[PDB]
Amino acid sequence: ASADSVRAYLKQIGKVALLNAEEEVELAKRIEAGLYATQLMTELSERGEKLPAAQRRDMMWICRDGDRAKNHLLEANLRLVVSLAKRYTGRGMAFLDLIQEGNLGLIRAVEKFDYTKGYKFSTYATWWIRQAITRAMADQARTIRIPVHMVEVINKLGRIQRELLQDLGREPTPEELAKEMDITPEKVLEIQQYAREPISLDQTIGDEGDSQLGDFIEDSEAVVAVDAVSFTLLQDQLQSVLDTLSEREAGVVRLRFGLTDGQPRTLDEIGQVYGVTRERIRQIESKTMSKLRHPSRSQVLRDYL
Amino acid sequence: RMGHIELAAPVTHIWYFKGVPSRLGYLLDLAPKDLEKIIYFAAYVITSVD
Amino acid sequence: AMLDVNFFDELRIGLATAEDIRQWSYGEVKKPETINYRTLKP
Amino acid sequence: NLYRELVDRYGEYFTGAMGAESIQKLIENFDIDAEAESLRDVIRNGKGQKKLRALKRLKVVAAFQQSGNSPMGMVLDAVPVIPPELRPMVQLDGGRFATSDLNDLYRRVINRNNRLKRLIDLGAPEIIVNNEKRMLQESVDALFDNGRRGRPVTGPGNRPLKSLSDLLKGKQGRFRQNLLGKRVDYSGRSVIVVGPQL
Amino acid sequence: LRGSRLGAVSYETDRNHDLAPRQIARYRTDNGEEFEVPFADDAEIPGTWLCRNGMEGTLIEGDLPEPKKVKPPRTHWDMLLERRSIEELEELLKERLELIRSRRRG
Amino acid sequence: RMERVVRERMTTQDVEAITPQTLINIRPVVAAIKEFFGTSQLSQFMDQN
Repeated sequence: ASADSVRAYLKQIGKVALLNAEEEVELAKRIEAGLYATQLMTELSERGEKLPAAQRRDMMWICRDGDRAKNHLLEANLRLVVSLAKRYTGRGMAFLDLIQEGNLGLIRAVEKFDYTKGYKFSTYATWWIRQAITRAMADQARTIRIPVHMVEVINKLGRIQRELLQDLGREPTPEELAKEMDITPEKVLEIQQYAREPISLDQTIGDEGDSQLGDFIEDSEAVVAVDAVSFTLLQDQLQSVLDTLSEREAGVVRLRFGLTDGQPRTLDEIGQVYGVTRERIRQIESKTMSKLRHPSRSQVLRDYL
Repeated sequence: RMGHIELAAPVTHIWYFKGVPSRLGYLLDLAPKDLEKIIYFAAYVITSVD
Repeated sequence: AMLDVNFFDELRIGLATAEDIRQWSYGEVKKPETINYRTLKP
Repeated sequence: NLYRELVDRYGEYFTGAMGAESIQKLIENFDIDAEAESLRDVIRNGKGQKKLRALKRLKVVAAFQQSGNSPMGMVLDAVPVIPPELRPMVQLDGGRFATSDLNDLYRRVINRNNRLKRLIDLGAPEIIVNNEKRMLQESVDALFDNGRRGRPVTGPGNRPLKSLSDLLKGKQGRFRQNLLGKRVDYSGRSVIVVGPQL
Repeated sequence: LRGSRLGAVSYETDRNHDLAPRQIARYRTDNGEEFEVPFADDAEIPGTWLCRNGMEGTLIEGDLPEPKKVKPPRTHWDMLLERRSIEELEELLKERLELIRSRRRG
Repeated sequence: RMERVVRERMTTQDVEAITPQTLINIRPVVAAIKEFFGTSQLSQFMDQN
């Protein structure tokens, strides 16, 4: 089978021989020389030079040799990436994705780099690789993406609550944790509420594998059937009652409450389209409302409310 | 309404390849285990020659 | 289809080409984000 | 290693590649017609095991020939995303969200595709790019079926996930379930008694 | 348990007659495919748009209102050039130059 | 499980400084007993009609 891509990868990365500070200095010098060489080739390419054949040929050799050295060092330290990444499994992301993100962090560490400080590569890279793995595990782990500042404070709360659970024996209280972390209890509660892991709708709530949670969740947003027909009836009854009003009255009501287009017109607009003052509109409004409050045309529409 | 994802590199199915019998395996005239080394990046392939 | 009837008279399966795919889609997802953590909007 | 020495001394005279793009080309340079005629010749004149192996191959090749479907459908370029509501993110009262486990698989594929794009832009060594292409392929395969081509992709409680196939296979797929029986409105039940008067 | 996708529902007749008139706008993608985008009449039509294909597409109408290019992502060259000076990489380049050309003349 | 954790921590912990209070983790025992009495096939509600 050999289906384990973990193995398909480890047996692959066990090939390239491991290097030392001596070869590291040589490699870094070659990489830097190549990057400088390609920078100058780009500079002299623009508006520039009909280069000598030997000079041009071997500076291209340097340009490619720098990439060879870069890739050689990357292959050399893949093993280091694995050794640093193994410790962040058992939770969240999967091992392979972590290895790839740690590889990205390693590209960053070798890129943004220096050797004149006279330090073995791992010292500096370890920091970057750890940072990259943590960055990935923070962003691309939880389904609902929670950003990294919130993630770090979540982890600090988790550590404090756990350690003080063991220290106290009893579970810490929200004020105990709020005082410890020098934050407020409502913030403690908010963070705890943000640590909740979305359960899966795919779970055998029954003992045998036939009953799923998704088959017992009333959707409290569906059409109530009776509510929709009731709204249609309300539309009809209200339309009739308003038609009992006079033309001016029916118009003012419909426009004032947007029964004709869904746009609620206000007093100034209504007075403008009727060519009167808004005080007159408000008076017609009050008169009409009082007329409708009369039980004759009121009790018909009471039930809908 | 549906979406799509523009992939940066091609990818192959799992139904017309691994499911017995390998429909692709017959199609290109290769055994299943042999192809399981070609479409999981563990063996080169020459595409043409003169 | 998008608009359906009860006159359905033939259900025809067949593998789909990517040319048919980028003409189905009404957009393209590119970010692995489900719903905002704070406002709970997509 | 041999391939490298062969290329950098014989860079002309041929093209050779690795992976899903090279097989895309293979299907591109596969002629169903000629192969089909050869298979007809074999099944017509061959014998024994060769004839039968041609038969089974002859089946699928003519199947593609008669469908005129150009097997490219096996190399899956741009990948379609199922509508959001069929994979609901219901919020059970109390803030506990409820995924559908197709969210998680889709997220995995999208993460790996994004990272692959990134690595391609950087120009990582062939090791990393090929590993990430392998992981894309693995996750697309997982989404279209979980439990095939290796151990199941699992999650909390080491429960295997629910790929699209596990929604359309076995006894819990639509094709062996609610497409058999449906709860109905305007219904009731009760215990029965005998009426010797009706 | 009772839950519902965070959202809302409306109960209003879908009148197909009295609406706000639309105005279909064309947005060419880089490959050149056209993707209709209905807009309202009194509506400032943007020059560019994210189309149905997913790549940025400009109006078929001639606007070309400046690319609005951004600063490039920090490159490996940027991360190297700060800690090290040009003339300082010069001597290393000449060391490699003499190395490889000594191989050449050999 | 407790023993596994205890010995791992003991190895990481420095000598001449530690004590069974600092070695024993009592989370596993509580977790096991809880997952037994609750959430188990063989711990059923007493049917008492």
